[PDB]
Amino acid sequence: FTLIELLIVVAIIGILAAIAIPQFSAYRVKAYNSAASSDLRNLKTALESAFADDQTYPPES
Amino acid sequence: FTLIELLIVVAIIGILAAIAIPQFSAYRVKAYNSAASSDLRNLKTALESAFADDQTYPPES
Amino acid sequence: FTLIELLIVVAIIGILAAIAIPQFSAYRVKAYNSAASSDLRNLKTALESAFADDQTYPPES
Amino acid sequence: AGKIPTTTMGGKDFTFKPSTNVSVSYFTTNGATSTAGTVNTDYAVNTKNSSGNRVFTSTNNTSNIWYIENDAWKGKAVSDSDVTALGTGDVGKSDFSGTEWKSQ
Amino acid sequence: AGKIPTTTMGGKDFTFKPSTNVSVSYFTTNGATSTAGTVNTDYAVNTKNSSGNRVFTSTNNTSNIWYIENDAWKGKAVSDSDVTALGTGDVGKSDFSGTEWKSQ
Amino acid sequence: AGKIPTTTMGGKDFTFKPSTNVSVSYFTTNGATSTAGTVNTDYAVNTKNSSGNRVFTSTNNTSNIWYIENDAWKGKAVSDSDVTALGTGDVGKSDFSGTEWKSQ
Repeated sequence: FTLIELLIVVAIIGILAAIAIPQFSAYRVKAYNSAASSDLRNLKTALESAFADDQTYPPES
Repeated sequence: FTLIELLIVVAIIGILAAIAIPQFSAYRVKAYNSAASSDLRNLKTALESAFADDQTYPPES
Repeated sequence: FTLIELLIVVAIIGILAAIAIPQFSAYRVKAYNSAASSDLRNLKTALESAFADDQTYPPES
Repeated sequence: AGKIPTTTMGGKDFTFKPSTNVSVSYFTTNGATSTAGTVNTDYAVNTKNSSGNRVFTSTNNTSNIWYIENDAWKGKAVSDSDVTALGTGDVGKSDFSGTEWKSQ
Repeated sequence: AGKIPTTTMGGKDFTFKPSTNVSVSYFTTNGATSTAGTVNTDYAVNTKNSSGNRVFTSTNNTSNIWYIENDAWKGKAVSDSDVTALGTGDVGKSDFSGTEWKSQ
Repeated sequence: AGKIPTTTMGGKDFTFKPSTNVSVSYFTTNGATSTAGTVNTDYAVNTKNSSGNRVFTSTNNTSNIWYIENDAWKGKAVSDSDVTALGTGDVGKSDFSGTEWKSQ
């Protein structure tokens, strides 16, 4: 509308364009880690189930 | 106010009307997908709970 | 874009910044507790296994 | 046939309802036949959000949740033929060759 | 004295290690004395997660696992005095009057 | 050699598949040798998410899951040498001195 109105908008667009976007890197690597430790604690039950069938842990591959 | 003032406003309204609005389509389809995979991983626990009651998965429908 | 548009955004950012974040303290202390009671109920089987080898519970340390 | 079970063979309610906008299809060895003396040893089950580009599926004797992610279908439910779902039969599928994938 | 046994009197390793962040304290009739001719007829043993508001304990001639659950201590281990653990002595305690409880 | 077992010595399928993006490496006394008369008394096994800064490992005669958490490697799998995994040999490792840790 008025030149002064178009001077507040550009003064607010500048504000709302920098709101300290956080580093969402550590908060995701923790999920990837806790998939692998879960997966290992599960894998152990398969190994120690298979031993109590065969008196041996499985052959590799 | 002055004709030159009404020539900057129209020169700024034209600017602030094209600020590269992004395609917010992929950023929403990911949410719809992660509802369905969550829902399936939950549905599996109901199936494999019901088996350990009845020695059978449920009848369909 | 328009000053009124930049008055709804600030009216929504204020909303979506206060959504009653819950106290996730009790819901985590329960996990720490149920690690220790599990660990004790397991430790008991080692003690009462070792007795049925040696006619004695183990020496401390 | 082919839909989420409403009741297990012991007569108890299946205690699970799907999300607001997700299609589900479920298949088992002996269909809908609640004959009080059969045993479904297996299931194959799949889901898609009506608005999603992914259909997700699992079977009885598999770990992981297997997807396809075809960008083509975006407004379908898993009842539609052109979704490449795991229908009746192929219900165990302990292995997958070249069609769907969740591994690396 | 007072810690989880590393070895039983027959010279064999105690084959049990505690969880990532749990304190343990263990007491028996004849302490650490591995004299190859004694018999510990009893034990009293307790655990707490360093970050937990519960200390859990059991003794030789008791069923159940008995807790206290004092919200006060939350960053202590069972080595600390202000935890109300079952120290040396009172090692059987086949009965409990009014201090700790797991029953209804 | 060195990968997750697909089958146990009694000829049965190992009934476990890993997560979507996790590398696994597994080692035992007698390697891949399915000679129908051997006994692997032990295993050493490790996992890492391809995108994770942690490798996790366990062996036959240990409680706990032991990690390293080196921020350096973040896009490796446990097949890579610069991960400090528990290779063939050192398969029991009932004790750990100063390399990896899960205790307090």
